[PDB]
Amino acid sequence: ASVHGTTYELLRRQGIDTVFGNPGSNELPFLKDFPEDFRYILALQEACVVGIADGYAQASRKPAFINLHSAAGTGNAMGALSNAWNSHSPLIVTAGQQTRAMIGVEALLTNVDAANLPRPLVKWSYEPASAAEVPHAMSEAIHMASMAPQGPVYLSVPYDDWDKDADPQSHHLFDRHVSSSVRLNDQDLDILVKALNSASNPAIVLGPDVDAANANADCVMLAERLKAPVWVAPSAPRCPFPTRHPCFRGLMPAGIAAISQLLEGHDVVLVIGAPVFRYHQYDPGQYLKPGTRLISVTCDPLEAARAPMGDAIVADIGAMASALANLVEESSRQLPTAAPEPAKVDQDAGRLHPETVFDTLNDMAPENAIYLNESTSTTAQMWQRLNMRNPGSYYFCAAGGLGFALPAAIGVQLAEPERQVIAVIGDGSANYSISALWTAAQYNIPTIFVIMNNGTYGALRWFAGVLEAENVPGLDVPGIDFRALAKGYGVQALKADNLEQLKGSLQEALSAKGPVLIEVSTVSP
Amino acid sequence: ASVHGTTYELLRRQGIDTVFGNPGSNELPFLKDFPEDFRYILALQEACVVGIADGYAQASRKPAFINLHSAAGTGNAMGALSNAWNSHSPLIVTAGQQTRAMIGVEALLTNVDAANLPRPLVKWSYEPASAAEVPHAMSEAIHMASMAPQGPVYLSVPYDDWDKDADPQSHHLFDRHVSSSVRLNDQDLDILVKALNSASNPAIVLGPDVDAANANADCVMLAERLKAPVWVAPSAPRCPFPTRHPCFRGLMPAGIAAISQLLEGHDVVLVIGAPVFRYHQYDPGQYLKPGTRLISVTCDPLEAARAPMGDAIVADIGAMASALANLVEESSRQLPTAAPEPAKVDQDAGRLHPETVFDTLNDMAPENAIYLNESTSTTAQMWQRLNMRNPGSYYFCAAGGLGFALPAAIGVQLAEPERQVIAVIGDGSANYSISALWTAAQYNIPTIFVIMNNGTYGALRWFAGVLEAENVPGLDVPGIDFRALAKGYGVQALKADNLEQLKGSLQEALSAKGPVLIEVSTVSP
Amino acid sequence: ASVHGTTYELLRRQGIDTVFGNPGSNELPFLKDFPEDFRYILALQEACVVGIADGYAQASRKPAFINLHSAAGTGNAMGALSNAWNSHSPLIVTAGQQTRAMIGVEALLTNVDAANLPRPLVKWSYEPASAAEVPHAMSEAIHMASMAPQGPVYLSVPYDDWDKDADPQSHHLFDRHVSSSVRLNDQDLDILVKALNSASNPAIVLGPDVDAANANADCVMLAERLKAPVWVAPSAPRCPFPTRHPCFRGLMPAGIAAISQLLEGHDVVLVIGAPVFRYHQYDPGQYLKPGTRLISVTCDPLEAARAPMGDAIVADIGAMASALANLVEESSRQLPTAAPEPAKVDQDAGRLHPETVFDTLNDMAPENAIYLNESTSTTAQMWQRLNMRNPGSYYFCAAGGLGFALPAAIGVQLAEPERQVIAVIGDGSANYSISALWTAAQYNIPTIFVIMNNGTYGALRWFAGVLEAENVPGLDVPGIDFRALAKGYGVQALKADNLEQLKGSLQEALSAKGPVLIEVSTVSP
Ligand SMILES: Cc1ncc(C[n+]2csc(CCOP(=O)(O)OP(=O)(O)O)c2C)c(N)n1
Ligand SMILES: Cc1ncc(C[n+]2csc(CCOP(=O)(O)OP(=O)(O)O)c2C)c(N)n1
Ligand SMILES: Cc1ncc(C[n+]2csc(CCOP(=O)(O)OP(=O)(O)O)c2C)c(N)n1
Ligand SMILES: [Ca+2]
Ligand SMILES: [Ca+2]
Ligand SMILES: [Ca+2]
Ligand SMILES: [Ca+2]
Ligand SMILES: [Ca+2]
Ligand SMILES: [Ca+2]
Ligand SMILES: [Ca+2]
Ligand SMILES: [Cl-]
Ligand SMILES: [Cl-]
Ligand SMILES: [Cl-]
Ligand code: NA
Ligand code: NA
Ligand code: NA
Repeated sequence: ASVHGTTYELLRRQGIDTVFGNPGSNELPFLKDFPEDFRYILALQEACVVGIADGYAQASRKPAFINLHSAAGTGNAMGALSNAWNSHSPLIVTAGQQTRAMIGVEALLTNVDAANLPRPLVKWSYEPASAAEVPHAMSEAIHMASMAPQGPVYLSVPYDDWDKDADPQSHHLFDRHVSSSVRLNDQDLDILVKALNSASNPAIVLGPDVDAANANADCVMLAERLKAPVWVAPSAPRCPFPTRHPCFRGLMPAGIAAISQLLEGHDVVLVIGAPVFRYHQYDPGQYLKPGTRLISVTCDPLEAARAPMGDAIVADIGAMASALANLVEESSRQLPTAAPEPAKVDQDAGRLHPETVFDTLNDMAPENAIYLNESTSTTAQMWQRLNMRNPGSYYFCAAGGLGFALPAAIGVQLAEPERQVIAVIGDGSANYSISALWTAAQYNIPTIFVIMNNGTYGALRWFAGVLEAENVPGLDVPGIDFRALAKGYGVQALKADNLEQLKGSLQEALSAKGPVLIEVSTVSP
Repeated sequence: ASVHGTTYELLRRQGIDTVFGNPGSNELPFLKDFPEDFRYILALQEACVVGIADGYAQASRKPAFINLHSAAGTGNAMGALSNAWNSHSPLIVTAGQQTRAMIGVEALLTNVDAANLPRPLVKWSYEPASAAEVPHAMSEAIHMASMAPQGPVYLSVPYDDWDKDADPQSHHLFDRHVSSSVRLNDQDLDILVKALNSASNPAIVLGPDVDAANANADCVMLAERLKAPVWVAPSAPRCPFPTRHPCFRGLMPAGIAAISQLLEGHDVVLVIGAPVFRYHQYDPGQYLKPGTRLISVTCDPLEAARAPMGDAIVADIGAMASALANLVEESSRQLPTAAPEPAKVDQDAGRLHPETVFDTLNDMAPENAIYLNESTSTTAQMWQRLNMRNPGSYYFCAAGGLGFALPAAIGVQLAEPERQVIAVIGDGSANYSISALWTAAQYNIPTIFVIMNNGTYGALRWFAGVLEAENVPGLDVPGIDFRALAKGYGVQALKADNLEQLKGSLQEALSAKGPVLIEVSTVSP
Repeated sequence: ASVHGTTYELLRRQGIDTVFGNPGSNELPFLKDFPEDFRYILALQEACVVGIADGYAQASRKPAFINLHSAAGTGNAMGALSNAWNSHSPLIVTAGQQTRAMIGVEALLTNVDAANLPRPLVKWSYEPASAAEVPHAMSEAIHMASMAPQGPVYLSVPYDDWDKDADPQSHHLFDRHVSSSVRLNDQDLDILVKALNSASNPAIVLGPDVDAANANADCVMLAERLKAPVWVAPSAPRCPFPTRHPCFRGLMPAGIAAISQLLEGHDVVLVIGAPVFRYHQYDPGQYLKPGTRLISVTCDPLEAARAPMGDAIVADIGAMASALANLVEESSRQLPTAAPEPAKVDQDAGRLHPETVFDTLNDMAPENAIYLNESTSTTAQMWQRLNMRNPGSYYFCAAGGLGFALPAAIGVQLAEPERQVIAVIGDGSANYSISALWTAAQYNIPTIFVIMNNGTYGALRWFAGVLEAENVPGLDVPGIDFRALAKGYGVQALKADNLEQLKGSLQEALSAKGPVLIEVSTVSP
């Protein structure tokens, strides 16, 4: 067998059937004779290729396979890899290299020092020392991306390798199963359960790896048994809990002092599936107040090591959430009462307040909608105003890197064809990966893109205002016609300058058979 | 003085007055109180920011300064850095880091292991160990980018550093001058000159560092004295010689065997300012034929070390070209005769042959036009059909990384406001950095963008056809309306479906007062 | 031809005829059929292998070739590589890798991520992508080590490559000549010469690259014409000037404030072949005083970029020293007067003062002796008390890394068989690379090793005393019998407990036909 044949067999035997790509000449010997059982999803720039694969992997809860062109294609994807690293996304990134005979002389399209290029944003990065090694290297890449803590990996392959003979012992790779589905040993788990049962005022904090594990329902059971309030850890890349459940208390502020103040009076704080903590603004103070102790359950040794406080347990989030949910006592305390609905903000017949937009989306969207957020000045409002009952209902760029939501929303919609995806994206953010719209049009992936157009980088302006920073350049982005950009890439486009038009545009988008972009005129910040 | 004040003084004292950027929160303390004598050029995505800075640096022959946001912004620029590395572009890339107090915990927007992120595509990469060190680190970055062989460098700065007190000894940095303007010692230069004077049939090969050095006119004198034919080294990022001078022989094919065959019968081949050689296709054979020896003059030790044949001298291209041009004898051989004009290809009243497009551009464009090429299947035609008399008249992505020409054409036009820039870009290539159009519109930088629309990745299809590679996915890019994309970003747009319309569109574009995009319907390959 | 045959031919054609090594199984296919015209120098640990090669390369002024075993052997050499980096030593370090078929599975003796292992202490680090590429990679390694600024490089080779067929085009590598023998262009050199001619009170500072270039005699002519005092730059790895010439002023103190004070009143300070500056102690103050400006000539862009003050020129030290020495005017100022001889320190009939040891070495050693220093608390005394008239007469660990002088002294003695090498090494320093003594015994390389035994890490104790640092552990090294260690490795050994015995021991050592170790009882600090 050829390296090509053997590698596609390994991929299908390991459950991979889709290649997200932007092709090039070093990759043609891989992509030729493309197997009939595989599908190729083209995007026009590599940040888009990786963003689409990333949303697809996060929503499908399985690895996604990517093929890019040498150094320049890999390099165009590195901002996307920064997000994938922080969201633990299992991405197998492959890139074609020059023929082995011309690497030394550095022919055009040589990826120099290739394994170093994507570092430090990958778990594993490698170029094989021979063609026959390629299937083994691919196997090692698949398992490195898929084992906890999941994350992106990188494999560089010289283009002449694909047609060479494969090692006949490569078949032992095809059906390997690798498990990291582990939980704390019985004795120490009994100790943890006793600490939770004994707490007078426990609190629970959940992060993105809960939603990645589909541990959401077990976390609901855990919170109900402990009669405990539940927050989402700051800078949240995913939504790990039903946002109108009585225990839910919302998104934590991303500040040291704000979080210790929030947790004051809670004797035991159980954090599951989050870093401790993804702070953002510098809000110095106590990490925890006297009387509070913290216990973190994380799938990632790096998270356990870097936490500035608390104990930690490194284990699988699905297995730990299920064990805790089923082992803890039912507390005799009263169940927390649900937060009230957010108030309607005053809205005239002109430009839309973001609050109005979220309230209208919540009123009209199906109950199993999936949202993506890249509208950076409106995140708090979004979290308060969208009832997200189900797992897999929210995605936000995990490293704060813009250019994620537009392509990711297409990958999520591909992963979840029966759940309407609605991406809410600022006018600034929309540009970073604008060309991803073309992939939605070409494959008829019916994502709805809601562009919040306020003319400025609003979160940055707000932050400049707080700093009393004067004379900062580059904060305004006037003069972009998003309906024309959508037309440019073949996507139906609508505009909403007021609430009447927003309602009508949403009704039309929701009944459409393809992707739709709605440009919404929102109030200046 | 503050680190902020001291660093802007160092920048202006070292000739830097423009910041190319896409801003973020880690950068606000740098960008605040932005000095009145500086200008900020915003672009909407970081590949565009760096591409614009890169064209500006290459055309101005001086370093360009860039400011990006942490890891995600740096990562979005890494494909652009792959080109900048291969073109020796002097780029000072700065990125903001989290406040020093939250780096350890990996707060959101921490650039982890920051100096490793852009490697291996930078000459130098660093994050200072203290705020007071920032001006010294910036000084070291400026000189590392600017010394031969020039190239991109990277500096990561924690956002809290800018407001701290600067080291009072930082003033010694402000006026430092560093020279790499060197040439081979007299004795060995005399030996080289004697070898050239003695050659029976010399040939000259010139690469991009000739145009970077503005050594073009000296190379003309050298070729006239030696009565030698002149080729441009393969995969050419720049044009180093007047393309209708009698000695000119065109772009070399990027193949080992093709080049040795081309050079057969030439006893001494003098290569100046090029790698030996930037081959592309794998065309195995002899590196040189018997009877040919090669001498390379390069500014880059890495080029001298990796050449598979020939002697080499590592020195400044400007100084060596001037010395050789002035020291060699006038040969009694006959001057080479000019190549004939290329023939007119048959053209009907329908879609345009690329040859027709280049002939029409050559007929109408000013004699001091500057061209950029990212129309990958038409490069040979372009080189044959455009008379480029002057230095600085051609740019092509030096690493083959698409997404260069559209933003670079804006930077070149900014650098050369009295030379009309015309970027010829394929419909595939146009998407990678499409949002750069907005910067042309906003700052009214009057670049003309000619989009060659044939609906496909034509160079890849052609290469697949040569490989007899069947069933390759992802080669077609139908359904893009480039006039709508131009409208989206505020750029006047025209379409040319036939020659009459191409002529009219060019006449209108050439008389326009702002940027213009022309979508040209070209023949399918 | 085989890769083995082709690679040894490339080595001999490039002037390499000696392999310094400690062998292993990954290297056996390289070392088998070892050519009759080559010689192999074994050392018992890899810090010793590299130290011996390093002294040999520095003294011979040509590259040295090293062969080590995989990761563990490379790793044992990395302290030695830290020194080689700072001394610009041209070392070609090769290490054997596992067979290509077992790299992926990480068999025992796989060098994982091999090219990253020696970074950041090498100029170039690589593992070839195929066996046929090995000769080209070796060629690129040879030129990278040998081009200015010279330095160590690293090549990892899978053991199965050596027996494979070589590329038939590899012969073009054999005779390549690469020159970096360059100097500043005429116009700017004329400007520099005029600045020197015009100076009222110039000073000259010389570093190790002067001695590496054998530019010492040209620097003498330059100093005589300018009638200028000459200092050696701080932390000196080599001696660049005759130490009893009338212009000589000694080793500069390694402190910022001390150096600006020393240079006060000098209007132009010309630094040649040194970093600006290799400070050591933290002695904050002005980098230069008002009235002093600095001009650095360096072969190393990194040195020019990082200097905190002055102008710089990046060029070959040999070519620049020769041009300056021959172009400057003879000043009418009076020639500097020679420093007086150092005084005799009072010495009783007991333990030796280091001053007594150096005075006695100076009295008895031949005028063309070569000294090495790794007696860290006595460096100033050594520089004052040894008349070193000739180039290549002094070596000190360029990164301050102990374990250099003992092996390096053996390599220097191998390079200079007619100059008596005398290594003066502290009792602490002697242990780091003690096993190197065996190589001197086995090959009868007649180095003399003078062990200064004061029982303590004296420089560290002194520094602790200055810091008023109490209760520092680990400063004493009692209970080492260096005559027994010398006997252990086959080297004749002598002891000197007083001056009578020191004189007798030196007389015996100087007349010996093999290596000799003298253990000298020196005064406690
Ligand atoms: C790749 C990248 N570049 C720059 C930034 C810095 N940044 C954070 S928020 C923001 C503005 C986003 O503007 P927009 O999408 O319009 O939303 P708004 O803040 O107006 O709600 C920017 C530029 C970033 N996070 N990522
Ligand atoms: C960043 C990047 N991604 C992918 C490629 C691979 N590639 C080389 S040429 C090419 C097609 C360019 O198509 P187009 O601009 O339409 O020009 P044409 O070949 O049709 O003349 C592609 C995708 C590349 N060189 N750079
Ligand atoms: C490899 C290495 N380890 C540790 C040190 C730290 N160090 C510098 S000087 C010194 C002591 C040297 O003692 P010795 O050789 O006896 O000379 P003395 O200071 O007594 O003159 C030490 C341990 C070093 N420079 N290099
Ligand atoms: Ca409602
Ligand atoms: Ca906005
Ligand atoms: Ca990297
Ligand atoms: Ca014409
Ligand atoms: Ca095309
Ligand atoms: Ca004496
Ligand atoms: Ca000692
Ligand atoms: Cl157990
Ligand atoms: Cl000279
Ligand atoms: Cl000159
Ligand atoms: Na190479
Ligand atoms: Na950390
Ligand atoms: Na492996």
